[PDB]
Amino acid sequence: GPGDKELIDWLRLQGADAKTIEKIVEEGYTLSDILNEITKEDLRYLRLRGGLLCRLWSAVSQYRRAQEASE
Repeated sequence: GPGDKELIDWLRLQGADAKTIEKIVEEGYTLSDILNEITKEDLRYLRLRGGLLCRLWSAVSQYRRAQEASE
């Protein structure tokens, strides 16, 4: 979909494999959704493997902390 290039590139930077990337894209997640809206429970429901889930959530959490910290 339009704007998935930004999402796909960021997912690959967190070490996501092609099948995982397909799953996330098929749900119509945007990068905005991942950075701002998703919960860890969304990632578990997607059946993400632990390594990627750990990495991805650590990236999302640091982004959110920085935004909130910067106020």
